[PDB]
Amino acid sequence: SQSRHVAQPQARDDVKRTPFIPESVKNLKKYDPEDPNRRKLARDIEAENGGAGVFNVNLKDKYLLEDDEWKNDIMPEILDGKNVYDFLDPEIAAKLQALEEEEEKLENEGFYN
Amino acid sequence: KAGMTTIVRDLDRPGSKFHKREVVEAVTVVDTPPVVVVGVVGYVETPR
Amino acid sequence: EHVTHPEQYIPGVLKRCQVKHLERTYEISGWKDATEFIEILARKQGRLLKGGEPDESGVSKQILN
Amino acid sequence: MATRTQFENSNEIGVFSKLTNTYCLVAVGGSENFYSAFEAELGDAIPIVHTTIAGTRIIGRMTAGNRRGLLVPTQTTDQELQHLRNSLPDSVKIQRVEERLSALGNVICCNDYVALVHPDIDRETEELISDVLGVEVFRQTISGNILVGSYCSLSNQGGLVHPQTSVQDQEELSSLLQVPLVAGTVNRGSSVVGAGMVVNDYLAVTGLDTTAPELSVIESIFRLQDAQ
Amino acid sequence: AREHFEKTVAVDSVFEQNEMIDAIAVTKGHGFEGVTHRWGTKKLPRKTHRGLRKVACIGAWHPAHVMWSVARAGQRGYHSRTSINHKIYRVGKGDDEANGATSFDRTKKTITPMGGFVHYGEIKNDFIMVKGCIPGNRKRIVTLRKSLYTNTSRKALEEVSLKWIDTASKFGKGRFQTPAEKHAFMGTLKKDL
Amino acid sequence: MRIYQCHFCSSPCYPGHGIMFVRNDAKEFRFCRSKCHKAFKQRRNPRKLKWTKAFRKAAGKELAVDSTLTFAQRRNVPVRYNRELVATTLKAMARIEEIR
Amino acid sequence: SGNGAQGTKFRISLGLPVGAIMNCADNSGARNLYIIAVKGSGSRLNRLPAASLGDMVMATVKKGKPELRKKVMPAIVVRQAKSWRRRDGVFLYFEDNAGVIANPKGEMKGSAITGPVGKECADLWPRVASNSGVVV
Amino acid sequence: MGRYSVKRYKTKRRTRDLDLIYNDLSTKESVQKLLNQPLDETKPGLGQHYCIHCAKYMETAIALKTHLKGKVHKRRVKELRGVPYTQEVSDAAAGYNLNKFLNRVQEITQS
Repeated sequence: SQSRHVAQPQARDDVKRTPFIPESVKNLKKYDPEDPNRRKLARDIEAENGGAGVFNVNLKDKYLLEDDEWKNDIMPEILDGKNVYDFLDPEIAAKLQALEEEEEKLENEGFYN
Repeated sequence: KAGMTTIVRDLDRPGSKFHKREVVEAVTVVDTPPVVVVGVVGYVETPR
Repeated sequence: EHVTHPEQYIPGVLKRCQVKHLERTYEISGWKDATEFIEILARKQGRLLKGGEPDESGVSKQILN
Repeated sequence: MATRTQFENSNEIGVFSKLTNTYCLVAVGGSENFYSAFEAELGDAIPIVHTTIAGTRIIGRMTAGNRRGLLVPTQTTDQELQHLRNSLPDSVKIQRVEERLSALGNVICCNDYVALVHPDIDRETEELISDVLGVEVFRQTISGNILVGSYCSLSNQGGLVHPQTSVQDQEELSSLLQVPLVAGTVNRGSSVVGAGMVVNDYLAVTGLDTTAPELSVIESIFRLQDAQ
Repeated sequence: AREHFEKTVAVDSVFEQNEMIDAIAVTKGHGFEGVTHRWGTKKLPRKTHRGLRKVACIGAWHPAHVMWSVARAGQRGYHSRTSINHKIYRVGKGDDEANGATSFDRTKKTITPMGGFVHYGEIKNDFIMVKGCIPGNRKRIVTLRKSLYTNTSRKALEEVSLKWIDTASKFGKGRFQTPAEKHAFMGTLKKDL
Repeated sequence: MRIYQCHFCSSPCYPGHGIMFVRNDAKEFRFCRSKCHKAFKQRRNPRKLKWTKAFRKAAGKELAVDSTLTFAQRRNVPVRYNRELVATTLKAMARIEEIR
Repeated sequence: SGNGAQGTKFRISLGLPVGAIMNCADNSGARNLYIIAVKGSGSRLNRLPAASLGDMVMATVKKGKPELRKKVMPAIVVRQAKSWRRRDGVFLYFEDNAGVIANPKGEMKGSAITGPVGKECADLWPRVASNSGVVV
Repeated sequence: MGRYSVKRYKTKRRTRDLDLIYNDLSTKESVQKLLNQPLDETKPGLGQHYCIHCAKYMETAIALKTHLKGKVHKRRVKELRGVPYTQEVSDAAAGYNLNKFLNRVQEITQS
């Protein structure tokens, strides 16, 4: 029956496009659910702490900080009616000190006489 | 009973759809100064 | 009156009737299809609902009657 | 290395999870079975992050990103954005986009190198994709289908487009992406392939109800099986 | 009890946070109220003779009486009710300022809304904040009871983690949590120079 | 949670307060109270209503361009957590409110 | 919940009783849908079956493509003009109440959805989330 | 709350908003699309005769020409000259994203 295909990319530019496979992936052991010593998946911790709907996962114990002692510390959200996250800024000390210099200049120039 | 107000709660209810999500709740505030004991009553258990 | 979508039976009318006669019973011409025969007739007769659209179901009811 | 999984009995893996070369985002819901079905194929090699985007479990269609960065819609709360930053290492830029087409996963179909976007995404958002994700951007439709992210699954190896993709549209999109393209289905005849699976260079996860020929074409066009 | 005959008992010596308690109070009173809202009977059609806010047929040919089950008008409210399983969200302390502050909200404020509560003053004392609504209106004595059974719901086990308490004014569309915040949002007024 | 600002009068809309309107453009319109919501539905201009902050800024009733008013912006790209950085942020905010 | 619905659905205020015309958000060619029934509704005596965001209805295409009218196909409400509550407390509403044509297993007849889609409906229906360019 | 305002400003009867109209007017492409429009059996005049500012349809060229000489058209035109009131304006008025408000105003003024 005449009524019944992978298109290939003729090259556009000479930019090196190459696949990425990280080393920790390529050094990885392929999973084997028959080992006594295989990697402990998340179900396993989930199973020995109460079950699927009872295991209260700590999302905090897996994120990456400069100090594991503030792994579980609460970041404040609100203070005096201001969004802490929106004032949150690296080098906030730099802008704050520039503000302080400008403000004590305004004082010594006589802005609140 | 003093009144009611609004609470944001960081809900940790595993198996829920609001798990790990802030949820706004209404709550009731009951003003409770300490109560002070002034007496005892003893109850016997009778066939009536 | 109780026909729920009388706009669909109009191509039936155009099948039964002849264009030579249908151009004359209603003084309208050059419809490419029944679905636009209704709309050209309704604009001719002023059977436009509030907002500029033709009273398409009601004109269909009138055509069937 | 295509894998079959169901997030709470749904074959739409690409809705409930995001997968790039160097991280994996999986929705928060119920149990850890979906998370562990990613972890078995990944381990601790790349971070697997539970997350919600604006409280929804549809993070795969809401966020868009590759190994270089991650874009999240303007609806994502500050807590979720902080969570994504804290979880992922600094090699992954994270950006909240003030953009209308909030479902960035449907709107942006990108690999590490090139991106396809909705034909009417904002110029600021095109520029922000080019900066953050480090890709060159093309406004295209997958044979008239504007939601390119849902109707095209893409990696650096190859890409899969929805079955009604014309032959010359396959050819043109393959030229733009510089990968071989094929038009197939996932999850037994679903034309929505971007939502139907997640894929990178070394892993593809599809819904459990994918037919065996569909995995054959997936593992061919995406070059999963080792030493192909 | 003999050791306690003039000592007080604080509320945190009876209840504590994340406990389910019962609230036993006499509800708010509404006076003589008709069937349409004392029982939720449907309103009769418009301009029905003899009126439309009343139950239409009362009885059959027998038992030749109005039954006790037929909804009749009378007193609504001020009934004694026992409402159970109210999760304690906060056991506050009177001396502790920043009652209404949490670890996510650092404003250092008490649970007293601006303008106090409406029809009730400040909270200068220990307080119990329970999830949801309680029988009885404000100003009313309520009896809080320990749960009569070891509840097996997972709600009774949860630790409650407040992010924020609404201490905005209940006497209007209150938009500020503290008078300090209201002043800093308004700016200086004409009372100020 | 966060304080949004009323799309009409720029007032703080705390969690649980006001309502929101979403157009066909995904542009959310927060309102602190039904007053501002109704004034918006009626197509009233907030820059000609004297009790809005937009009017007071446009007319010059209150200071608009300042150094203290630039510190609060919506942080798109986030930063990793740090107790020292966040404590300096809280101290900074306490300083900025005083100076402003 | 329904067939093809992902997980449970919480209460939101019912906006769409039977007999309500709602816009067709998708590009299947329908211009508006007429709710004749609502899936999952209980049997209260005089209560009209009502629909809300994320709910599957039965709708007839009243205006639009003649290949679609005079037929009763399932639909999934994606927008709503009745203000409902989001648990991170805010009551919100859309400017119109609209829906999309779906087969009873959840798949979209159309290939796209125009305008916003509530997250309570995108979350519940994966094929809606996968066809919606704008969520919330 | 009354009768007239609830009768006219329902979400059913909600009309096009002013910033959207401003963006319709912003580019020559959108305006030339809105004037030379495809025919549309539902819209008055089959979709021709569009007033861009008022965002409502007239039945004929006479009703459009009469519309352009009326105080309703003047009222709409005056409402659109300056800087459209967006969330930028309601944000910066409380000290929030003030920089983007300012440079948006500069971009609008220069273009």
